[PDB]
Amino acid sequence: AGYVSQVIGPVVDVRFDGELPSILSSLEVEGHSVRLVLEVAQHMGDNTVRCIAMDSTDGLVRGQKVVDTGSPIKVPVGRGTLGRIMNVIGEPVDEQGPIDAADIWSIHREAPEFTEQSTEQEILVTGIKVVDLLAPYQRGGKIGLFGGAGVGKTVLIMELINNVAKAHGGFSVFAGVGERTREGNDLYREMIESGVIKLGAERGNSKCTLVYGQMNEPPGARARVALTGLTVAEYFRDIEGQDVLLFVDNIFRFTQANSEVSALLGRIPSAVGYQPTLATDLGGLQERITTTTKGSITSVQAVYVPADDLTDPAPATTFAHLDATTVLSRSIAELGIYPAVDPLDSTSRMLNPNVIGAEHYNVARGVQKVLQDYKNLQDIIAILGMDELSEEDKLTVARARKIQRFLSQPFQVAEVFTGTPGKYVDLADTISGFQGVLTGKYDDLPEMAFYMVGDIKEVKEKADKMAKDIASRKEADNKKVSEELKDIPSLDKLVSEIKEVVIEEDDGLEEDFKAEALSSETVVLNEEGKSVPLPKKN
Amino acid sequence: MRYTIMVSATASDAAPLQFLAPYSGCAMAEYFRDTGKHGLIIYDDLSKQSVAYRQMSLLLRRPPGREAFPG
Amino acid sequence: MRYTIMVSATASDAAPLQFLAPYSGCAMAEYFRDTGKHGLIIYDDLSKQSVAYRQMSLLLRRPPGREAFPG
Amino acid sequence: EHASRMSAMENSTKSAGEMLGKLTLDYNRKRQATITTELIEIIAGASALM
Repeated sequence: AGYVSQVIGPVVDVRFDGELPSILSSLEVEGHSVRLVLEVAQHMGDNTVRCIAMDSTDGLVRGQKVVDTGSPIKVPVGRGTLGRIMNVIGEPVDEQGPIDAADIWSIHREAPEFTEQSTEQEILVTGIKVVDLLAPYQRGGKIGLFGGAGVGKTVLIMELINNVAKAHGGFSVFAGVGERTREGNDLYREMIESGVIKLGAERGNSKCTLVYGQMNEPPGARARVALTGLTVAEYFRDIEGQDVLLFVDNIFRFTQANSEVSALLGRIPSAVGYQPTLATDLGGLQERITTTTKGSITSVQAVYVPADDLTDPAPATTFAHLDATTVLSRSIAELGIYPAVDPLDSTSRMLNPNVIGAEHYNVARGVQKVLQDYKNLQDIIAILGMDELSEEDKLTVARARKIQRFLSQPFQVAEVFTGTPGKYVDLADTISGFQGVLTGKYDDLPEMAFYMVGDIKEVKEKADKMAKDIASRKEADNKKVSEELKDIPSLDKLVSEIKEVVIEEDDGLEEDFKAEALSSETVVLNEEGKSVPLPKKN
Repeated sequence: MRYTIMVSATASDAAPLQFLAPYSGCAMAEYFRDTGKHGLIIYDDLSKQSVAYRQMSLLLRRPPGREAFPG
Repeated sequence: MRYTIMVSATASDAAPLQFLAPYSGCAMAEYFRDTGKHGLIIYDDLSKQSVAYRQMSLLLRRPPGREAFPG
Repeated sequence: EHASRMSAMENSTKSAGEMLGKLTLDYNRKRQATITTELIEIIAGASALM
């Protein structure tokens, strides 16, 4: 009912002789290589709408028919999306059939209004000790994850998915906003490997819906894929009544994508370079993540800080919405502590005694003060000597050295390659455990007693095994037989056991090759449209 | 809340509503100023009303000045 | 050169050719990717391809963003 | 003397870290203002043609 009038990059003008589609409505370009969905951005006047494409616009002709769907982009939602991968417009890209839709929901939505909000401000127990104690998660809050590579971020993602599905019975959505396809495939196969995504007939027992808008997609597709993950999460909140987890992977890439679609629609950029609507384009996403009266959505958003500058407007606008940070550190991970949460740079708004109580608040502030007190004398130990200062200073060294161990915890999705069984730790057990180490009831137990264990009745069994291990050492000796002729042969024997592989100097490359003949003449279309040589006169 | 009016244009709301909400609350508190009573008004994050007004101005294509603000 | 293709859009070439040289070289190397073999593509000075694309887009009067670049 | 110098260069790195942090914050302000002012120049140049 409408036809393409302008194609300028990813930005398509469509003309409607009848009535116009609404802003944010979805339009299908009828007749194309792939499914080309446009989203109406503005009404330009003269019966033209201005749209932003969700796929490539190369191959688009002015006058191509465009069908208005009468609604915004509509995605399949429900339990049938679990363990599937969707793109922004709802198509399955995991190549495992269609998506069993419970409903087909519009991705564009107003935030849950004032009467629906929760005034309670309670804590989301996650089963991770360092996360539950020092930087708790608000049920319905937004949590910034300052991880990276090699700090065990993906294991923490899959464990929040696992522990929230195990404890509270809620499902998870992962919105891969603008992620590389190698990283997205790595996370997919690592979720299949860890059992939070199951393929085939066991597909219903998956805990996670992946919504992937990749980095090679146009800016309109990366700018809207977080809303698709939000819609999948809002179905579980509003219909299933669950405590959902949403993972917006790199909220900065959401910001950068919306900045690109604001630049492409010809809007004047605001401060440093961002979209003029940066606070509202971010708040439109973040205000739909809340606690309703039905359930909640808790959002764990990875935050990239642009030039290591926290006063840049994209992290300064994001940090207004965040309720907790969990900074994952490389220096924590190079002490073998997993999860690699920095126990001192992670913050939470939920850490005050009016929401968690004075018991939990004072235990957390004591633990944080003890680790801080150890932290600002390590330039006094390494300079002047280990046993140089007082015994009370070395008492805080030993207590913080064993609390710094005690924050580590074995993870249930990590047991398929580490062997050590993962241990969910409850909140009251975490409080009662760290209070005991803080007063000094465990000053006699070793420092390796507090390592990769669930709660306080496991550090005792760890030390019990370590002191049964004293009596298991006199069972044998240590020796290495046959100093020069156990299995170490002559080097000619070692080169005469390696097998020669086949190398050929015909490299081939003509295996299933067409070998068309390319014309050197330039071939154009005449006015009838047939392939004709160039008319040889200017 | 027996004595408080609570005007809210939250982060999801349109930037015209966030630009206008301190003026709405000021008109509500000027009722108490104008009839002899005393009012207290708290504009929480007037730095966000300025950002909403900057959004409105750059979407109206007015020339940005310092930091991008309309002048 | 028994294994190397060279795709060379030099400085005297037009800006659309410098824009399209990495895409054309990637199309030549995707032959080896797609038919089982292994490729190594080297886009030397993707900075200059970026400058050429910025040239074409400012001359087509697309709206400029940061430093002059398109969206 | 050596221990007094060890305590004197302890305060010097403290001072050269707090001065560095102030200077890094002010550099971040100048970086943001540079990008904004060059962008406003480019937009004003383009809007005077279209």
